[PDB]
Amino acid sequence: NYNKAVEEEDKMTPEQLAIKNVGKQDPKRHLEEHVDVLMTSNIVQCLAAMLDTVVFK
Amino acid sequence: MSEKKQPVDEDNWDDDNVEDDFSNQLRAELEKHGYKMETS
Amino acid sequence: PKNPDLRIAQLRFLLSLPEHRGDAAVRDELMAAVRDNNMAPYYEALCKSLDWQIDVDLLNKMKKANEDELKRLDEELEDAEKNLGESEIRDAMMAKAEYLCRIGDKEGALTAFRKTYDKTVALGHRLDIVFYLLRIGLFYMDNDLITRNTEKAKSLIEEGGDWDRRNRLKVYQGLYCVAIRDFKQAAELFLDTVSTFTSYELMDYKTFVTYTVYVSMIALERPDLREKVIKGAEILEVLHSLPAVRQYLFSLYECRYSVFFQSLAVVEQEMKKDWLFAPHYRYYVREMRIHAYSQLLESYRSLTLGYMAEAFGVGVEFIDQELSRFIAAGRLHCKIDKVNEIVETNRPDSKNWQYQETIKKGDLLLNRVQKLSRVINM
Amino acid sequence: TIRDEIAGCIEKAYEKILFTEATRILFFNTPKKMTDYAKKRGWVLGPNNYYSFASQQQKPEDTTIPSTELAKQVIEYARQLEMIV
Amino acid sequence: NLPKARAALTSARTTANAIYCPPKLQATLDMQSGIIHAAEEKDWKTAYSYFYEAFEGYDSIDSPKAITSLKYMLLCKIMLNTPEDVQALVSGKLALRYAGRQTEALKCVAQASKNRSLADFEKALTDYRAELRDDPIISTHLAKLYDNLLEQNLIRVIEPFSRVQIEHISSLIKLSKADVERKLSQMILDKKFHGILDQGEGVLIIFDEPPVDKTYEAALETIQNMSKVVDSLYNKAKKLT
Amino acid sequence: LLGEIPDRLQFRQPSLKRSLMPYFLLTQAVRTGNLAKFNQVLDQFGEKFQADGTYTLIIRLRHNVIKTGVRMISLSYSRISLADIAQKLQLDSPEDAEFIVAKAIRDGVIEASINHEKGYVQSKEMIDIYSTREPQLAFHQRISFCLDIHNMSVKAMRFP
Repeated sequence: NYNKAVEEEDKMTPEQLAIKNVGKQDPKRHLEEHVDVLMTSNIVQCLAAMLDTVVFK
Repeated sequence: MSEKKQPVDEDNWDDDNVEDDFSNQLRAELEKHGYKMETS
Repeated sequence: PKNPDLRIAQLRFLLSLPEHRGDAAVRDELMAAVRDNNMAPYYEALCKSLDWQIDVDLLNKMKKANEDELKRLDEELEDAEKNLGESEIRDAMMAKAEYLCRIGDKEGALTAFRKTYDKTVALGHRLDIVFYLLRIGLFYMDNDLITRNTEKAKSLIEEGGDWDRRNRLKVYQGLYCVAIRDFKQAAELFLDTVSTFTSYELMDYKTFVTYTVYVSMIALERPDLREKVIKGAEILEVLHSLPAVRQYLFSLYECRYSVFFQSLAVVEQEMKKDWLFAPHYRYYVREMRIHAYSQLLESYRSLTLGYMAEAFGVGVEFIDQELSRFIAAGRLHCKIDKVNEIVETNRPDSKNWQYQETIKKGDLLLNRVQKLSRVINM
Repeated sequence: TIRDEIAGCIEKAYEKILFTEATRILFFNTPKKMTDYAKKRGWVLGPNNYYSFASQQQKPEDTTIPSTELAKQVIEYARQLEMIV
Repeated sequence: NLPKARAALTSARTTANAIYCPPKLQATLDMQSGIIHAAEEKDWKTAYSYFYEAFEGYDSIDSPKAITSLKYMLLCKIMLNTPEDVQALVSGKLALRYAGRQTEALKCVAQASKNRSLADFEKALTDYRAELRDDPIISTHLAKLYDNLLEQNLIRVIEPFSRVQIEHISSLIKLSKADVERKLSQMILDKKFHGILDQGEGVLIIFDEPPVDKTYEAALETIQNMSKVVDSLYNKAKKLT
Repeated sequence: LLGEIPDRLQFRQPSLKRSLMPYFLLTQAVRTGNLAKFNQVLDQFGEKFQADGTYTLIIRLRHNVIKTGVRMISLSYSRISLADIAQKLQLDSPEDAEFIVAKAIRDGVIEASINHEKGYVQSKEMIDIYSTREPQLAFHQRISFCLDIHNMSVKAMRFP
């Protein structure tokens, strides 16, 4: 839900960056912070799932 | 492109991809499927 | 002022596929020639139907009386422009002179459409143009003119509201949605139903009910299929008047497959003998089958085709190649065992194959921005 | 190059093919080639028939080991997630 | 004749407001609106509500006409089984006014609607057969009941344990393959029943398992992402050339 | 030559149309297993193929279509008998059908078991591909494809 349902509210902003074109005040950067959060969110889940391969054997 | 030897040598068109499968198979079909009524 | 000539287009398809009656279609065509002053309607029918003998002076004194009625409207252009008024002078040279398109060919059409187009201050007169472009494109099978005028009709007339002629547009594009292939928007624009009531351009509303009910058995899903007819008030009384259509509607919900092959042929008879349904009936046949076969195979995980012979009455080798040609085309993926008389369900689309739309459509997507990334720079 | 394909092509996998049915392709009458097949194939030499036992053949599971290498696949996969990072 | 009944009803639409005061027309038209529209099977509660409106307008009129008015409205409560208006009408002071013989048999019919209970419904079916004849449509009223009351007793037997043999569970409904199991096969289609049968060994298996959660939340967002790049393709080709 | 192709008019252009008409109905005869229809396409439309120089495949494409025809039937049915698929694919004889199915197993095309008496072919549904196996193993190539483009975007970003 944070990796999908948050995507559409994040990926509407590039369609909001399309004006079109161009009557709306620019620039605006919506890239952060969800992108890097979901990155680290996998970094939490990948190395915690490595506990299967790390702890065991 | 146009270099090398490149230059040297809804719609119904979209449905025609599926429609041609009707041409070589089972016609449409009404009459035959309508004849199958009294067959058995 | 359409249906009398709009039925000549019905006579064209009545002459087109069946060759049986050439006299019955030419009598009411000549009856439509002796009235309404039709010229080209019997000229393009003169090649399809019999070449008489003689029409000529019988219908030439008409086109002369037409010319007398054409010249008096062409005399009305410089007689009314002698005075001055807003839109009133040149409004007489559109509706009746584009009624001369109904007389013959495109001469009345093309020259009277653009000649009156710039003056009109009201959207109702601009749509009468678009109207008469839709009838000539119904008469002659050319699909060009009826696509462009509707695009011009949506911009100007919809600005803006109207009750009457705007509901006709939703019928036109809906009729265009069934003229070309669109299932979902056909019945969606037909949702207006009796709000359009009956008009010269709406022909018989009971026939308009037949047009929307035949698309509503595919595009309108089974939960919504029974909903629109039963919960819908104004649409329910007109379907109960027809015992043939209402039967097949409820029998579809009753799931009995014995009455389908009979009643579906009755619908196909109307689908065969109606214009603009000739290219579109081929996929319509087995699309109502898979619609009945969708709920079929969803019922049991293991089903014997001999039990299907009961309902089908009696499918043995018929559904053997039939259901096999459904799977090969991607319609209703299923496993039916041969000579073992078992059908297997499946296919669990809730997990595996449903994931594939992500990367597959995302391949050409990301590929398009790979190549176009190497373009910047150079 | 065709003769050695009678053993290779026809199976795997068929159940049982009768004596004279295999002789129809091999022609001759009762050659030592089919006798050499009874040695080479092995497979089976049945009376008036040939058998594929047992069974069809070797009954592949295939293996319960690949669960190991599946954990090996996650090793470099989680490493690629750390390369970005 | 439904179209002829509505045509006679349509002519009454402008007839009620034609004269000065009906004196009773629209109220009678409401009962007539509870006939054709009820034949249309529009809404069970609204048509039953027109009988309540007519019953409010039936006060101080001929008693034989009023004593047969409860024949239609209280037996209309039989078809619905969920009017929710049960206690409103019959327990009010206006509906308790009739002590006559014919309405006393109707008072227990209004109680028979509160009963349901196919053990009792099949019993009183013979006792009320006289009132069953006065039913305007005898089949449809009790067909929608018997078809609905079918699964009412079926959801009782199938509920307690997950999987059941199809031969004995359909022995209480007296048969299997012809209609029941085909109607039960329609229950998966109507979503009222989640499960699957077994034709060979005769064991009905119920599984609610296979959810759809993560998947449609993924691919459907990517289909929208196809509109992000295609719409950006206009920006791409425009700035470059 | 892949054996899996749809109708190619979805790639057609009004300018390319007139030129692809002899090459159009070709693939329309590939989707079907009829010999009389396939050989008639080679006779009439073989003139257009002379300029392309594509005649190398026409001898091996007959073996390609018979694989598409049997894949259409094998995917549509659990069991498929050799005698019923004999004339349906018009192999006309039981003996060459044993040769085709044998080479079909050699190419990994079909999983069908065969019970030889007359004989007949009795197959079964192939499963266990499931979920935990193929998608996550394929995703190793998907992400390795995607994470490289992250570098491709950085490299393209470093030039400006």
